[PDB]
Amino acid sequence: LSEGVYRIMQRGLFGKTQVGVGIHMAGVFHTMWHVTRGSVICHETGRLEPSWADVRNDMISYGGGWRLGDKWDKEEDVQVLAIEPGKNPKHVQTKPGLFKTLTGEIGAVTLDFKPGTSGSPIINKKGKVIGLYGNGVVTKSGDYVSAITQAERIGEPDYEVDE
Amino acid sequence: MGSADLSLEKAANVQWDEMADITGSSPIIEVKQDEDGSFSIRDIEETNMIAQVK
Repeated sequence: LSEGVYRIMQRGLFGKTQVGVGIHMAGVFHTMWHVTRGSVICHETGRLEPSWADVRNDMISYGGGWRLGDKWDKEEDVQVLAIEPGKNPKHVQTKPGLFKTLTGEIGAVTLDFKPGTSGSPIINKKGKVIGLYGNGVVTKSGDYVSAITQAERIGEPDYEVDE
Repeated sequence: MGSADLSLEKAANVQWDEMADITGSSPIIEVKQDEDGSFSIRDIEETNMIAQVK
């Protein structure tokens, strides 16, 4: 109900385990698709129902559309508010790379946090979320890289005069 | 009704920590492509190199 970063826990035989991370901002809970896979999330106040998802980009919103509009500007340092399971929140800053793919260029974060951090917010200097950590790629026994997962501007040139 | 899947636990708020470490800040360029149902992803790092003799 309150704006902030939330751990997404799943009750099991041995209690609740953090399967991912989500951000509630402007009244909508934003997280990754592969984390919750559409399952409703309940809290003291009540149960959250999904509203929008993008399985190709691994994103899902609860209680409304994607309100995180701030995207990453190229050649700007970002911070990942990694919520590792059990451990306290940890802030790490990095200079993102690029994901050269058809349909656009996505920021490439080289930080390799522990599993379960999928959905950790990626924050710009202005203190606003510009992406989500979790969906990325691993090398042959090498350093995991996560894409700055953001909803809008997934295929736009980001240099035109129209909007 | 009756169901139960996943709960929430707040951990932090969106704030920029200026004292965060900047280690591991590789601006790698990753070319992802697919040809025949598989996906081929190469990562090109561009590390800086100063000349040195032996």
